[PDB]
Amino acid sequence: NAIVVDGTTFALHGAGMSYVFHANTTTGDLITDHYGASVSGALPSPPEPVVNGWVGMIGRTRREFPDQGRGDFRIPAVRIRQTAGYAVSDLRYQGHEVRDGKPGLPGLPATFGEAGDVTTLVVHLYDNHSAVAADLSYSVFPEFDAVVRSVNITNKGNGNITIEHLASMSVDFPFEDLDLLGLRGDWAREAHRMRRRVEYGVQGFGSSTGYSSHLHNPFFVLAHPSTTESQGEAWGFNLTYTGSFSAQVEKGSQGLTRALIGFNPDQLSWTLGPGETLTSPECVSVYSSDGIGGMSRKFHRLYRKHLIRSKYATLDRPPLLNSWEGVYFDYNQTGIERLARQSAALGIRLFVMDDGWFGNKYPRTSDKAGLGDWTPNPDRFPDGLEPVVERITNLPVNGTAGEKLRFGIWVEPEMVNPNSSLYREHPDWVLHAGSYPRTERRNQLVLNLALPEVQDFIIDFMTN
Amino acid sequence: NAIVVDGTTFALHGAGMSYVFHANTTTGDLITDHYGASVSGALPSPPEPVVNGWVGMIGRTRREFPDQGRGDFRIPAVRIRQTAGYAVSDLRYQGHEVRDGKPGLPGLPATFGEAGDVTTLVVHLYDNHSAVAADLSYSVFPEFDAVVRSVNITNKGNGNITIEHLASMSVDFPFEDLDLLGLRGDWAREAHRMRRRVEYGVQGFGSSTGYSSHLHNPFFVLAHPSTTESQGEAWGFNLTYTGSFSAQVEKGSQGLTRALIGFNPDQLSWTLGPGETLTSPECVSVYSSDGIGGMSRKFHRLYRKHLIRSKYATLDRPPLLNSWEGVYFDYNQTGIERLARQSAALGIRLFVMDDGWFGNKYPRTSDKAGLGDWTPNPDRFPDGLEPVVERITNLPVNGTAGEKLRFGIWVEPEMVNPNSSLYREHPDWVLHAGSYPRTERRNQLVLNLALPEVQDFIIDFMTNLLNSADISYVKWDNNRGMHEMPSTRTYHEYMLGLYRVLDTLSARFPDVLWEGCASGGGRFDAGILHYFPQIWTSDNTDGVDRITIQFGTSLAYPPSTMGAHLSAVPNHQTSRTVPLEFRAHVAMMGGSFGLELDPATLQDDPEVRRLIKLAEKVNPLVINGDLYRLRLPEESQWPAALFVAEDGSQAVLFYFQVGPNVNHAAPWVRLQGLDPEARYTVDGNATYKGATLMNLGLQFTFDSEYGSKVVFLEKQ
Amino acid sequence: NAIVVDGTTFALHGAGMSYVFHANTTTGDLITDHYGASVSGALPSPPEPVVNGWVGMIGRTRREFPDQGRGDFRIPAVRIRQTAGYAVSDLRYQGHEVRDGKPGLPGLPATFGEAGDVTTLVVHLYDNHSAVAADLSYSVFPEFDAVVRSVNITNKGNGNITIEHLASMSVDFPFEDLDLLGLRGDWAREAHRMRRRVEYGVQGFGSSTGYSSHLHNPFFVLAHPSTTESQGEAWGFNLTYTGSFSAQVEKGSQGLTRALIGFNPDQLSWTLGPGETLTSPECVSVYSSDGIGGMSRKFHRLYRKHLIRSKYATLDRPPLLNSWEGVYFDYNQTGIERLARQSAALGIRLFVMDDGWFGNKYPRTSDKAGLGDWTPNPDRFPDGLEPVVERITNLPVNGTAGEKLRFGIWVEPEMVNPNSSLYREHPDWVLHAGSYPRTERRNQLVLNLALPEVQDFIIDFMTNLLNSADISYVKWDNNRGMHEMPSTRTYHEYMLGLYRVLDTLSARFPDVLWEGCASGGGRFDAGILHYFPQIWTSDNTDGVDRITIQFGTSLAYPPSTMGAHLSAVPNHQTSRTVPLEFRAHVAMMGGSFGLELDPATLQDDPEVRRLIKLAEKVNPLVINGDLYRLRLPEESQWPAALFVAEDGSQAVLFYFQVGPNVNHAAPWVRLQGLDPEARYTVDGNATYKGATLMNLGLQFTFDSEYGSKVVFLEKQ
Repeated sequence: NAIVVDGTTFALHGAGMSYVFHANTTTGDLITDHYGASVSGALPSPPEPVVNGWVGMIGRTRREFPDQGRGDFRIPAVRIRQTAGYAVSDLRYQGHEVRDGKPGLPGLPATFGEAGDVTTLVVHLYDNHSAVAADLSYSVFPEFDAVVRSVNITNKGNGNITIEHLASMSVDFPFEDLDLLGLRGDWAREAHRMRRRVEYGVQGFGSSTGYSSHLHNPFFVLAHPSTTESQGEAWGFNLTYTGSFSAQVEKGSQGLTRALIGFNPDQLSWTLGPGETLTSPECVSVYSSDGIGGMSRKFHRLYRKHLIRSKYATLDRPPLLNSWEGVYFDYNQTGIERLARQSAALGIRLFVMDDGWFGNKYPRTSDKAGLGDWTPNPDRFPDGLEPVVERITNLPVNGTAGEKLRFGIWVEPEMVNPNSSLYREHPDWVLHAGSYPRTERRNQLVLNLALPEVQDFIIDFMTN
Repeated sequence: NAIVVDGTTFALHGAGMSYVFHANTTTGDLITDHYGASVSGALPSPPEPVVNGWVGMIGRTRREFPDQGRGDFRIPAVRIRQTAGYAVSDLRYQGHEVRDGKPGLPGLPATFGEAGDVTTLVVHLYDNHSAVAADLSYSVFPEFDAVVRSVNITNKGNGNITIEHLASMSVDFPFEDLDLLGLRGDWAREAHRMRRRVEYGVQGFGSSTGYSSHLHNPFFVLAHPSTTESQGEAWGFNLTYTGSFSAQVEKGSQGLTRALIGFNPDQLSWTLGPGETLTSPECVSVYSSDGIGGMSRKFHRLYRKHLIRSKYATLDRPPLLNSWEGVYFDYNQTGIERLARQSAALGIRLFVMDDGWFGNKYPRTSDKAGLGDWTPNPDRFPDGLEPVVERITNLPVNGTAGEKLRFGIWVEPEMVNPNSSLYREHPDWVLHAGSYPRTERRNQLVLNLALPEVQDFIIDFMTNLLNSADISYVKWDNNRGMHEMPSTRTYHEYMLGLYRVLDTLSARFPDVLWEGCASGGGRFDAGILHYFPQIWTSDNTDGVDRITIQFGTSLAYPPSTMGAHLSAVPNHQTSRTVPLEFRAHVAMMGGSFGLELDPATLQDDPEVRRLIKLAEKVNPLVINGDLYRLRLPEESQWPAALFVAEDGSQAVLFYFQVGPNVNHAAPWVRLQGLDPEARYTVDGNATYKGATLMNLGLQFTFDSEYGSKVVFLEKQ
Repeated sequence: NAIVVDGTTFALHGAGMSYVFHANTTTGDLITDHYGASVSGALPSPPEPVVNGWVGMIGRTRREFPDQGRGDFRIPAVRIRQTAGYAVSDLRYQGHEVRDGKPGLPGLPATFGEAGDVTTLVVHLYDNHSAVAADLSYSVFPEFDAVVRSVNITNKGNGNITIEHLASMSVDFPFEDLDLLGLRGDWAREAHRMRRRVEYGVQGFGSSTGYSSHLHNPFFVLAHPSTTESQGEAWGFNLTYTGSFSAQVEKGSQGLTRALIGFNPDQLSWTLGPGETLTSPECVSVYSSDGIGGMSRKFHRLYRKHLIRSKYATLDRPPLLNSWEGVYFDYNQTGIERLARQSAALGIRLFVMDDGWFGNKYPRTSDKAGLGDWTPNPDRFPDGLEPVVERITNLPVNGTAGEKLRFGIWVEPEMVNPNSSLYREHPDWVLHAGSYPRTERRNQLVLNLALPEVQDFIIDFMTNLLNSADISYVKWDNNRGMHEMPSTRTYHEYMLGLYRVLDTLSARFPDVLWEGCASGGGRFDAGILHYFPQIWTSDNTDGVDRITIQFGTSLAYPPSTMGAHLSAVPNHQTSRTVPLEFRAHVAMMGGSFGLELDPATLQDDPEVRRLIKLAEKVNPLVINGDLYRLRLPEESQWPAALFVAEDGSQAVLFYFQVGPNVNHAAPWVRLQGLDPEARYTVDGNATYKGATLMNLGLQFTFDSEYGSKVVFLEKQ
């Protein structure tokens, strides 16, 4: 009974959390009632607002999947360019289904769990004027007060449509005072905490780097100004995605706050042909009445049991020695085993050989060549890699009675130096735009993992 | 020597401002060196920054026209989807031209000036790989420390391109703590000052109504945290545009701050065919070292001298009576004449007949019909409008000897009710997207001013209206936003159409006083001030709230621009009751003072006639003076403002007490902008030296819930 | 004409300051009209307040010398228990005298000047019912916008009166937002800047130690919330006293703010028999409209010209080597000359022998014995102290060609070890309360300076010591506070005693360079500075913590007044390691630069010889220059100070980076105090206009954990 449907009302209940919305049977829109501590039974309904000026009733209600261009001037969760050129969208509730468990997300990483741990509600919207569908997914992990949201867009028409913006999650908050928290930084100073009051207008952060990046993390918290690590209410939002992203919080003119996280709309022009679907990454979201740290502890438990799928999620990690900062590029077979012996002598159980072991015709003796040529450097490893790894994995570890050293290695599979064999063979494998200069960073270009040729190259040399 | 070019270094020099950038002849990019107080001679160049991680050298420099997709991860000023489908851009410096004066802007309002007042630099950029050119315009009005910028994207290729984003202005600030001021509100509470600290990431605001809107004004100030109304450094930015807009301040990872204003990207997908050009609206930028108020005063003088082109920019506005809150929709000929007679007996020099006069088959007797049919309603005006305007304009004005009453009229041309004749004939004239429901707000739809047909419909019925009777005033209203649109292109084509209309009609009738309006200040922007010398500030006519609204609006726009009416109590929007003199003193800070009530409801005629003469006495100083916001309503319950003649001969002080002040000391209000060593006679009595009035001040006490004083200063 | 009298109105005018008050002809009380920027001519009079509740008129007025017990519930400036048992006081205005120049202060240090620089106004009050006279002095130094106040209470009646509280200065401020600033700390962390909003109620600080102390300095600034180092208005108050003090700022119920400083009332129960007088220490006040920095600069010049009376006030201080941190107690004759030889060979001009040279039967070989037996230890100096000092003052100084070393001694005359000859003979000489345990701190007791036997003992051992050898520098230390006192009167009597000793000794030896010390900045007040030109700023000699310590101290006292020594690393108080050039640069912002470390432990003899030369180059600008704190160490990790020569012709910029700044932009440091239209050469290379250096500034990057730069500017 983690999800309760009553007519057009939908309630997601957790141990200490409730998420309640409903379908407006006149307009068809999804309206949010409550997202916060547990409620149950009848809910007080908000007295209807008095409308004056330009902001009509759609601009005064809390909306689950808001569009722009029909009266709402607040930042939208979806923008769609219709085949006929309009950037209008009238998505109306059609029906829903609740299922125990949680289905997979096509091509994307996502939380998972069995019927006892998570329940899922899928809500279907349809725009009859343009033949576009949406599917909004809601998953409760009741033990962790987590709601996981994602949305599908389907083109059901005969022409192309373009998704110009699509948030994974869009919550509208009531008129309250809110603080916004996030992580900001750059190389060598990631994830510095930041905390600002939410103001009228837009505030947020995102990444344009193609990756979630050093600059802002795809994560933010809204909380009351008096919320600390152990007291007060907090709402966390996490996007399960490694690409670019946008996170926007906006206090509208009427005082309701909209929070939305997902794709970066500036790096999302997703043409959908007839029948095609675009799936958004999921956004995990957590409520806590026990401080910001209460919310963190819920994320940590959820991720370790329902996101991190490796068998090492709950296992002890072996103390390792990485050779990067101790030796940098300057080594060969001889130094790598000096390092490995001295590691085993100290009780270290895993030895990692970092950058600088690979390349042949253009060897990795610096920042400047070799990425792409993933065989050992013969100048540095005369008899290859495996004689060395076998000596290395035969060292006994000090103070262990039994155990042998384990061996690890460093790769950068998505990159390539212009100064490499790979780039000379396959210069069209790299990200580039026509004849625009192929700008470098640390003397490297990025491989195009949208190309199936590049993905199989990566899968094969890693497997080999 | 206001613009100075050495090598690739361009310097724009105002009186107490300087703007310096240069082209990097290795990358082709334009790099900002300085925007602030005056520099001259050689400038220190920054030591080269060490590069580590993903942020390359392009992410560490101050740029003037930054693109994204070649290494800079910060917000861009421009985004172009090229014909082949990339969103890459590499606009490299090509050359430049300096000329004295300022070219016009095609199809848009812009500041204007002559060779002495303004000098202009155009910088040419070109993208070799995609065949796209960008031309960046910089104009200096050195007297006002103002820098006016605008940009052109011309497609020189052979396929189409799409401008997905184009900022009018784009400045990169060095690493320093900054504060962002904006004006936010909604209907009946526009232009509320907000001040927040600039944080790593993005903050800003914009508009998606299709107009500049009540929600955010297209205006913002960057200031040091310590900057006040009279101390420290402020940088202002104002977009000269009545459409949607986007304003963004981003403190990037490296600590430099990017500020940019222009089109709302989300309502800008502008296809450029081979040989087509997109022209951004101008953004006006002001620097001050004398606080936020110094910044405002330069804006005010600039707009009054180089933007408001109407002959009324410096002329005084007649005290008027608007009929809306006194009578609403329930009237006919009989009542309008009643309001006009009582108007002239009180000394009012202009009578405005608001909503409710038009429509025939579908009369404008309510919110629900007649918008579109712009002929007088025969039920209410049986012999037409011209004989009533005739009898109204023969009424003599009390206490005047000679002058007769003038007549003005309300219109809302861009709108139509479905229950009207125009809509029944031309239902395709409205904004709409295919078969989607045509959503109403206050029962009306918006006409598509991108269609030349709709433009000429408006131009023609207004030309015919203004020639059909003795009309010397038009209030041009606009009571909703755009919802569904036939294409993203229509957002900005509507505005190009509206500007053709406003340009024709205001040039054609230069002797009409035109007042803009949009449920109040829903279109309160420099774009409308170019054609209209004044704008209805807000539908909130409550004395207490008009102090916050008028103070906030004056952050960007001159008090000469602000319409303000003494209204009836209890107030129809707040239900608050404020004494009559308080209410009047607040309205006298607007450039156009007036009454908006039934004069039958006011019973002290000598007091009202006494307040109207006071309004006429202070109106010249409000129109032509410099404003000093001595005390802000945000900071205290004793707001005060000072209007100083441009030449220092005279001043008027408005001083209010909002809350009651029970059993407590009153503050001292200290003036500014006077001559320290001059003598000033305060209200015909005592005589104080400027330094005394500025360093000690005056103290006022009240024993009332609301109090107010208008005090005059004459130099000697 | 700094002082103008018109009736019962008294105006003190400075360059940009005015202080105005009047005697009320009805109540006899002195009412404050204005303290701030210049006023002249007629002043506005505040409208009379409406009185309801318990606070009558006397509670709504700005009072110059307020009493409690007749209707004013705000904190009083004076409390007198009268002979008959009342604590009532009705001191009314009787008359006044104006006098050019400034009269001395009996037994207390005070600012000085002659008739051209300073004028004094004395206002005589009298209580008829109890026969008590009060005499309020006001002195203007017009060039420095400085008002100096003090008060005298004289008993004219037949019985005793007891003064229970007596402020040197009491000002009532009008209703307005105020911030309070002061310096708070402890041993090894003196003079940390704190800033707090003034609330309703009392806030302040003081000292209970019997000395002004490390915990709070007898100094505070009232400023507007928006006031910074370079903009806005600030009022400064500095008590010229080395004993205990109390500073209280009270925002009263009605909104007016009372600031007052003076004696600590809990250590002031001063019985006055018939005819006797109690004089308060002077309080210096400075108004500035150019920010808090502008106030400091006026304090610095005022104290350099009109308070520091030693001939070294504007002389340059010889680089010195102090033996303390290098050797502590473990040394004798041979170590002292190995130290002096090695010192001379580095270019050092003065060698100071610190703690550990004295005592005979109980020698000073540690913390635990000998203070009081002020003859050289014969174990350590077997031939006497004069053969050692003669050999030392013939060592020639490296890189000087000519000059011979100077020699200086450490003393701590107010203290005695129980383990000493002195205490065994005269145990009645220390401060104690009957049989109460005589608590030690650092194993010493405090000699009672209120005894004339004690004062003469000190005058004597010091006179005999300074006449035995060629000693031209004395460090006068004091390493604990007061605990048990024989009576409350003894706190103030002690200081009158200490001041007799400092006046006598400093006048008997005007060629000695005297340095105050008290475990560092434990007595860093204008009282000491009158007699000693410099003071040991802090025992914390770590480069990072000293940046904060020196920027805080400079808030009130000139940099020429601060001693700062380059110390060894790891630091003995913080365990921090910081680079040598960074330590040396922090120490050059002090007036008396030196080294406190074993000259062998330093490896780079050229680097420290280069640094000493740099120190002697910057010293004239630190001694005579004007301090501009450009960026505070409390605001960011890039603090920076600029020293501009009196005449504007040279300057030196100290710039620091405290943390590491990894992968981030660096700020720009903008200068101030320059001529905008002049050209300045920076470090002998690039030449810039003043406007550029002030409006755009310079930017430095570093790739270390700590960075520093010392940059010279020459006009033209």
